[PDB]
Order: sequence, then C-alpha cells, then structure tokens
Amino acid sequence: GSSLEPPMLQALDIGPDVVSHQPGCLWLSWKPWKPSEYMEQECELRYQPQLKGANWTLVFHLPSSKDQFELCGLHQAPVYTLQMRCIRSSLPGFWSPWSPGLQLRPTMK
Repeated sequence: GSSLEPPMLQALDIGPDVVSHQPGCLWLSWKPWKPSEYMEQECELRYQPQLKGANWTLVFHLPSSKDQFELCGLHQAPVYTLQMRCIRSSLPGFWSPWSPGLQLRPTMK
C-alpha cells in the first residue's frame, strides 16, 4: 500500500548490450518493503502494449521483490507500459490498488 516508505518499481538498463544478446527482451525490477523479517506473500506484474489500442496483459508467479525481471515476446506497440499489483499468498480479498509503474520503449524489433 502506502506506509511511511512506499514501494517502487522501475525497468532495467536495456538497449545497447543489456549484458548479453537476446532476440528482443526487456528487464524489470521492484521492491515492496520487508523490514528484515519473514513473510512470504505474493505479487504479479502487468504490462500492456501502449499503442492505438490495447488489451493489457498480466503475469503471475512473481516474487514480492525481483532482482532483474526478464520478459520477452513484446512486439505490437511503439511504447510499452508496466504497472504492479500485490496481495498475500492465498488470501484473496483486496489485492490493494494497482500501483503506478512507468512507460518506456523496449526492444526496437
């Protein structure tokens, strides 16, 4: 949610060498809170192709905190958008509000 120190989600430095060489791939990364304690909740990622129209696609099996998310198969819009949502492990009841992520231009092809 939104306590003292709020969570943040951004993309990764991709474009030039992106470390290795993939056939068009992106890289994300985010972190909720976790004050050095246990707790194994769960989180999902969201990414839609920002263009004339869009249907928004989702992702699951995501770790509360990712070190270098790796997505691939993005080709349809000129710019892509990405947000983030979270919840507990198996307690479906609120899912909190969709936190705002960011928008940028991924691989060119």
